[PDB]
Amino acid sequence: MRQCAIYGKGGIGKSTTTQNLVAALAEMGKKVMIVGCDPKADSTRLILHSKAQNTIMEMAAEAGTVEDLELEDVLKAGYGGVKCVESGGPEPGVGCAGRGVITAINFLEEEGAYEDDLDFVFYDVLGDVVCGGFAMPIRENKAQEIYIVCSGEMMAMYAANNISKGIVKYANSGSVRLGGLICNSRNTDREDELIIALANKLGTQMIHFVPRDNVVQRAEIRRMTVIEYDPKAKQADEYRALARKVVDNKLLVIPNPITMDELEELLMEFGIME
Amino acid sequence: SQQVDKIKASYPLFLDQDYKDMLAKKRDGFEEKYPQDKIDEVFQWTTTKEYQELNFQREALTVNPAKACQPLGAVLCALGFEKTMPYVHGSQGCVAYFRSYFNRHFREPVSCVSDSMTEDAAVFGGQQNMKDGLQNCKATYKPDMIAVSTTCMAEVIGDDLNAFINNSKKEGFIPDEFPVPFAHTPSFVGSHVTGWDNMFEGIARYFTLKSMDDKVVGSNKKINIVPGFETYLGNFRVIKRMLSEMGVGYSLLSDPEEVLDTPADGQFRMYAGGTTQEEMKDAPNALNTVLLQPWHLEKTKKFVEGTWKHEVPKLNIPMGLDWTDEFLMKVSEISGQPIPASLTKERGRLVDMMTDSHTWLHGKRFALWGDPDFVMGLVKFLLELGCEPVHILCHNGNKRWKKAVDAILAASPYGKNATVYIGKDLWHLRSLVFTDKPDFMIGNSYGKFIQRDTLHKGKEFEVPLIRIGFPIFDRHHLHRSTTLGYEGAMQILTTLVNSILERLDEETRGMQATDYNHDLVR
Amino acid sequence: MSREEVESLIQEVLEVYPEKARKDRNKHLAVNDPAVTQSKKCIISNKKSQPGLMTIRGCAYAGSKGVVWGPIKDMIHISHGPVGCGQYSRAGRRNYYIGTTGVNAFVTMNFTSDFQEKDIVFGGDKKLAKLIDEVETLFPLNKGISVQSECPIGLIGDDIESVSKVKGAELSKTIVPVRCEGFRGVSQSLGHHIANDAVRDWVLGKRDEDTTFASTPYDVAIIGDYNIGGDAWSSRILLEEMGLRCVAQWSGDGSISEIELTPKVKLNLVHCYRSMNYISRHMEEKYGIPWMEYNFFGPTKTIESLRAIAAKFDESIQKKCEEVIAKYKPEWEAVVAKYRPRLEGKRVMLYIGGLRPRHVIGAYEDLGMEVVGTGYEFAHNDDYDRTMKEMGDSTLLYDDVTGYEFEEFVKRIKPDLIGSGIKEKFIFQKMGIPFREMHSWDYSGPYHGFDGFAIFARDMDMTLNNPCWKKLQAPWE
Amino acid sequence: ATIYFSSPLMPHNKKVQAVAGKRSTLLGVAQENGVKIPFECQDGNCGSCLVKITHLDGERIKGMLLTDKERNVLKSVGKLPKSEEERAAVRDLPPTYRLACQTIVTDEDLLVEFTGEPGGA
Ligand SMILES: Nc1ncnc2c1ncn2[C@@H]1O[C@H](COP(=O)(O)OP(=O)(O)O)[C@@H](O)[C@H]1O
Ligand code: ICS
Ligand code: CLF
Ligand code: SF4
Ligand code: FES
Ligand SMILES: [Fe+3]
Ligand SMILES: [Mg+2]
Repeated sequence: MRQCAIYGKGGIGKSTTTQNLVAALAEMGKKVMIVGCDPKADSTRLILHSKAQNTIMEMAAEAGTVEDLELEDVLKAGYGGVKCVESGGPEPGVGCAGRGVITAINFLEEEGAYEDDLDFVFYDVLGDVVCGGFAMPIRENKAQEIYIVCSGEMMAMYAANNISKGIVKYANSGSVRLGGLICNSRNTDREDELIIALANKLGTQMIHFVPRDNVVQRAEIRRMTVIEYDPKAKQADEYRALARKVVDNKLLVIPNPITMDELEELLMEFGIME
Repeated sequence: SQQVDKIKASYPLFLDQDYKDMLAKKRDGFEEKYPQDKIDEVFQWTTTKEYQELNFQREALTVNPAKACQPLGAVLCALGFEKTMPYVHGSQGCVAYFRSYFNRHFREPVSCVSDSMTEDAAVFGGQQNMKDGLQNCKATYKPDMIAVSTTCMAEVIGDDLNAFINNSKKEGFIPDEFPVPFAHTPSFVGSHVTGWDNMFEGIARYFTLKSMDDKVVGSNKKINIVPGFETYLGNFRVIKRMLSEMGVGYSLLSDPEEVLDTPADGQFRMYAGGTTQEEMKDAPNALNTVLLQPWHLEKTKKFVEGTWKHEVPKLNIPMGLDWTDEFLMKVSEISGQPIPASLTKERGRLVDMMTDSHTWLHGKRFALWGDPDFVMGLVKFLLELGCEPVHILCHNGNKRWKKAVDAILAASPYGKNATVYIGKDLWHLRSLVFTDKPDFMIGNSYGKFIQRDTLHKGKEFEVPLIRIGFPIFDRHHLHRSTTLGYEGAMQILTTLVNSILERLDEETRGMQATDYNHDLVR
Repeated sequence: MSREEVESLIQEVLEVYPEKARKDRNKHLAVNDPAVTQSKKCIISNKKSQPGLMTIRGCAYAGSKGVVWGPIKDMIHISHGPVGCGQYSRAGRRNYYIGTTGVNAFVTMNFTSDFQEKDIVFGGDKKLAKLIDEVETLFPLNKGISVQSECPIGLIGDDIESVSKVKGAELSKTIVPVRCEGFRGVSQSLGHHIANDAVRDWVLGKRDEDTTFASTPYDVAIIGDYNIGGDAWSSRILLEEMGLRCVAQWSGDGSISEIELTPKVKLNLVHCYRSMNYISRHMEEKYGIPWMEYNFFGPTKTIESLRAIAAKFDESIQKKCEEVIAKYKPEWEAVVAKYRPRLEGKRVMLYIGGLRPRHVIGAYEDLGMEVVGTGYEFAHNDDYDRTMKEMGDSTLLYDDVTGYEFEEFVKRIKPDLIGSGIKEKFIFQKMGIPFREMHSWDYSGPYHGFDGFAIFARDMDMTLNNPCWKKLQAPWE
Repeated sequence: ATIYFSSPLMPHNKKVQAVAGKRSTLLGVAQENGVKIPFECQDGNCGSCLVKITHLDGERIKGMLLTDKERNVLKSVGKLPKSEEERAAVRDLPPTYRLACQTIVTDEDLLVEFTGEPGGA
């Protein structure tokens, strides 16, 4: 029944790595929940096999109000084990862009979609800015475990720092804890031990280092996960290993926010920036 | 205290001594009531003529109005169609009040629906309310057409009807072929009759505007009859009978008698009879079109003259002898059908009635009020009977109607002491009948209080009320009476002469005082 | 009985509605379970009516002017706006009173501002001021003026508060501006609340200095009794026979002086909790005046309320209450003995506005009838919690029932008597089912106390066992 | 009706008299009086006009209708506790949070607070 959340900079493979983690978790007899708070409703593309899942708020507005919304109309199980829900987001410049998460999660508890068959519930939240609905899962203690997606790019580290500050601010409110760091790999030198060092100074552990592989694009054309596409692919075994360390991860610590200058010092000492 | 054998209604239970004592104690203790002599003095002051002068100086206060808002007439006109529902795009209170009013008057079920908007539509419009109301009404009550009227608030907010209806029909809410005529019915303009006219014109424009290519006047050899705002089923019945006895093809339009009167046999019919849609679609093929009530049918007059190319005759409402004869003349000249002998016999019966009752009808003074054409018909009939109409009030009469009634009064020597009022209310009538006492008033139930006031001044100053018009609440099934035509003149004469004789009998009943005139034969 | 049949009935009734209307209406029909204390898990109340469903609810103007402010006799009420609103509400409600019309009482007369197109375009403040002046000149005797706003007043944005204050200061008269636009609220409940708030914010505050009144340890104020057909007078004589002193009556035969003197009352007896709970709560909070609910419908409820009422005073009041009970026992015993055998075992469904469905079950049950279905147009959840206990198991409960709905339930249930308003009396009378107007007592009454209980039993025997009900079908059909 | 507009963005709270019951809402009285509250929609769904309403005169509290759209938007921002919802549904009492474009001006003195941010932090 543990609740987890992917936090991180956009475009760092949050949706793809999350979805492959779901595909890995599905096969060993686990029923798992997936919801993405990303304003673009691409967090459930690979599992559901739909062109674009109709998000909660679109069909809530078309149906007049969220009261006239049915759970079955949004709770779609593309695969047998896993169901898929999309929170959605408003039009740009129309109110706060995170209230879709508010409505989605509130409706989810209202209809009790968290009952008697959940092993993991996993959210994909935009971590570029933590505010309003994006900062909400930290706030009401809905997501016990948070995992941060990062790369060697400096904005990924800064976003991870902002996540650390956010969880530190709301540590006393509940059991919201950082379960570890997962880092996707771009074709750049000296990356894995970097994120290992960020975890070391953060007081947290490094979960797994997922590389850049060709099979991912083929899966994108296919619109099925790598494990569903190519279970013998080395990347599929990599995702399976990542999933088994998520399940077998035990330590959940209160992070330590890191200033700008020390981050910059690590960045120059590794030479990622001059 | 209540005896089981003589169970007593509130009157006269509250006349018991203990109840009188408790009421006296309450009044003397906590009501702070003004002294009784002061109350009588103020009553006498209100009776006087200077109070009449103060009353006639009114421009911002209306006391006891004698008119209703347009959507009432809109609903009455809409109810005249077959398998049709009135839909008032406004607040539910309007529809509730219309339904209660018509239930009280006709004592028959009345169907009407609304979208029942709230602050939400007050700030953001009621297009969604239109959509849900239309689709819910169609899915639930299964009508063949929905006639859309509007309340005051929908007109103030500037809510347009055509655009919302088109959007509803476009977004799949209702079938695109479903007839949904509409009309703007602001409540701050005119009265209920104007609302009836607006609804009728809206329906006629919806049905007979886009298909005028193949319409030829006089093709079907038929006459169109528009009755207007009518609350007398007997008027519809006499119109139908008189036209049927004359062998003329007739097309009554917006006729509600079948739905306003249904037999009780164990089942309830929401829909009953009415003018079919084909009849309205075939209306322009008629030879002509007559209007029963011209003075509140001006917009539809313009429509029928400028679109259906019908030479509408200059006919007055068929009340009395002369105007009924003129109506028969016009119908005969249009249709080419001679007047049957039965109509002549009925007219001769009318002349016999007037000869028989002239000895009592002459010289009597009447103050009457109601709708403009009803009022003018009653005035004409009274003038043909040797009566003397003294106070004529029409709350919803314009200057041209006043000029016409002045002209008709100047045509008879019995209209010398007659004065016509427009824009006045029933308080002005109370002042007029107090200062210049007539013999009777002719009006709806709302005047019954005025009589009460007169009874306080004295029996010699009390003037009785005869109930003719709309609405009538304290009498049962009087809506069944007939007013137009020879039969209607018959009924009006009978009622008037019987009321006169009843008043005389009541006055001359004092024992050893006034019973010397209590004649057996009158 | 046959609870399963009831919910299958409501399922088979709700199918015709579209998905939105069906889903919304499914929350407003229920099967009564007397063990339920919080009705919020069984029935949903106080919601907007679905558009185009032939609803029965009124407007806030009806709930304020036609219900609360109207019965007061010594004040003049002005319908600010078009002509229809007051005209359809003129003397349509039988709030009885004592006085002279047009001189010192103005209940059954219509005062309206007579709005026209220019009034809408430019405004009605100056017209309202001139109207107030003309009211003062034509009617010197009246003690005060109330101005009931209608839909156009709120929609065009006139300042009736400012003109009320200015004219009241100028003429030294109490002017109560009340904002009861029909679109405000979903039913008459908001009209009741608005009238209560206006009463609180003007009349109650008008005099706080006065103490010239001589009080007594036995001052009781009637709250929420509108003297419909004389109900409040029967309740008042029953109270005074018990030894108390009734100072204020709200609002049937109600006077502005009684309204102002009400805060000097030892105990408040609220009859209609819904219409006047707000003022009772405000009084209890400010003046510390205890208030409680009493029922005067039927002998059993009357006796229970009288005993509970006497329980709040010394033993002399209790002795007088016992004396009154003993005095009035034989009358209602004889009424019951005469009418119960003709009335035993009959089933009745009810549909009235607020607190009347729950108030009169006792009178029905005393005569041997049982209630199989009931509901409200605008009652909130608290009234439902109050009324769930008073109804038997497996009975029907409905809120804001529609014409099609109510017709289908009456067709399936087939009761012997139905009590509801004028808007359903003739749609049900053509189905061969006896019907009683539960709002105006069908131009009869009163129904309160033992004297009104006699009227109630007589009228119900009269309507139910009538020969006309046996001749609806032709002999050759 | 007196309104007192207060915000960290405004150096001084602004007092101004308003007409109660106007069809224009508190959004209008905010626009005519040079007070800026973020507005981002014309259908009352964005919720960017969320404001804190305080009635200083507790005795003079006016009943009002909490429409379903305002209710649902208050749920969408999250500024609607269960108890406040039940109170508004039963006693017809206003909640502490409102939407500037959907709140009607009532004849009393009111204090309106905002942070200059859209509803939902
Ligand atoms: N293990 C991987 N190997 C190769 N490419 C990857 C891998 N993980 C993510 N990507 C790429 O990163 C991009 C980010 O995808 P997605 O997760 O949908 O967006 P976001 O990261 O903003 O949620 C994808 O286009 C995908 O091709
Ligand atoms: S005030 Fe209300 S509709 Fe409580 S508006 Fe209505 S004279 Fe009814 S059920 Mo007419 S909430 Fe009174 C009522 Fe009940 S007018 Fe009378 S009978 S006990
Ligand atoms: S909901 Fe209530 S009763 Fe209705 S209008 Fe509105 S305040 Fe009044 Fe009177 S005037 Fe006629 S009937 Fe209406 S349409 Fe304009
Ligand atoms: S809180 Fe965050 S998501 Fe909401 S409006 Fe502000 S910046 Fe945008
Ligand atoms: S302006 Fe968007 S909800 Fe008010
Ligand atoms: Fe009938
Ligand atoms: Mg993504």
